[PDB]
Amino acid sequence: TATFHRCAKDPWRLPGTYVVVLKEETHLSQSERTARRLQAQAARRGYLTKILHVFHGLLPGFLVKMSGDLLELALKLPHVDYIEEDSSVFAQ
Amino acid sequence: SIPWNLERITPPQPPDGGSLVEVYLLDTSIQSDHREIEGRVMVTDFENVPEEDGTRFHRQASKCDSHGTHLAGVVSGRDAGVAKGASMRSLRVLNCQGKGTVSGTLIGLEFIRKSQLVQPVGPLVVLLPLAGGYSRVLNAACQRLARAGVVLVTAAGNFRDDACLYSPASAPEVITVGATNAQDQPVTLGTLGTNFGRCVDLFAPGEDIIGASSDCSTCFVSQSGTSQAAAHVAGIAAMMLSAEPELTLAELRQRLIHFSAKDVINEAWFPEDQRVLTPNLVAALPP
Amino acid sequence: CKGWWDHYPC
Repeated sequence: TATFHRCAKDPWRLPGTYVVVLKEETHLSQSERTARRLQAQAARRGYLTKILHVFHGLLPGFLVKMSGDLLELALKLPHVDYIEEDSSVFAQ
Repeated sequence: SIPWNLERITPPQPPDGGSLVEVYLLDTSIQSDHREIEGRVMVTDFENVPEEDGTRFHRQASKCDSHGTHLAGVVSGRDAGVAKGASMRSLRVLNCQGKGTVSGTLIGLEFIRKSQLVQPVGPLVVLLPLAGGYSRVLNAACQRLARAGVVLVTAAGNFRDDACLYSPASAPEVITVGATNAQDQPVTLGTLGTNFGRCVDLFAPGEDIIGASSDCSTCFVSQSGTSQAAAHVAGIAAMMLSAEPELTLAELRQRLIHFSAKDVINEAWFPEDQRVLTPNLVAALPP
Repeated sequence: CKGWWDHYPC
């Protein structure tokens, strides 16, 4: 049931960085463990990953720099609600 | 005489309006020593911005600070601000070219909530004078901050399009603001202009708005856009919440609609199917 | 409003 989402305005997409959003009541300790589990599973497939930020307070989850090749694997992680590719915002 | 926009929001000059409210601004860097906003804006340590496009980019403070300095002035400026008593806190999520990321904006929204939990003050208003494409995560983060009791105000977008295709404009819990001009008509910006549709809550002055210019410590310049319109609504919300601090988000939205000027926009400017969906309201202060 | 000024225009 976890889904992937990317910006519909193709020139505004920022491939290579993903926001992994966990289920509403996921605790910070569980978010950190899930991020470490993704780094380990990715490493077993020969991929480097970098955890840029671990979210807590509004939305549990984390920001990860990695190949989009790992998205099928990442969507199967425990507690995952959905994953969104990063995208641009502009001054109005 | 007075700037047209400040006269327009006055029912047909409060010197310390909005003093109980703190307004967070997620935007470019700001010239915090500009006479219009010095002492009223506190620059947080927060910065999360993408690299500027072009390897030979020159980072000149006067250009980097333009957008955010003008909007801080519209909200609380000594001479030309709406809520002259409101305190502001700035977070840098837009680079020198006015570009940011969804992830940087998310980290900024989290920083605001964390700051509030550590040292609570009065009601908070968060101004997001930015837009990107529809984002599930940005809408979700905005919805969660609003549900936590924080008031969010955003620009409708400057794409002469349906605001529901943009974020955070499309988040229902965020107050989404379109722009109108001195003739109370929707603002044109080059070949585009203000967004419209069912995701817009109301309109506010957004063309030729006098505000602080980062060119010099006493300089002023006119700017246009839905960012300027959203800044007027953030100022009006700070004034309404300072007068009635117990208002819930639903009650505040009701007050904004009640005191708005009604049916002054010519709906012919909007595409045919958007006329019944776009609210014909121009924001104004209560009497 | 339209313009630029080195002081508050009003």
